Amino acid sequence: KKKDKVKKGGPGSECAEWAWGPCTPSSKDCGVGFREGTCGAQTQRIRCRVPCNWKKEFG
Repeated sequence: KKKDKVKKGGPGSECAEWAWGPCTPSSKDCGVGFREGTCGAQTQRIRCRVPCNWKKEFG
């Protein structure tokens, strides 16, 4: 019962700038969505809400 839930599971905050890639709906397509990247000698993900832009504009 462990699908590597990368969504939520730990905070970890450091290097405001930090090469922070955009978020990603590890599960649905928005709801929860953590970005992911590197700062200096660390690296990891952090959640971020997502406006369900699966289509970025349905029409």
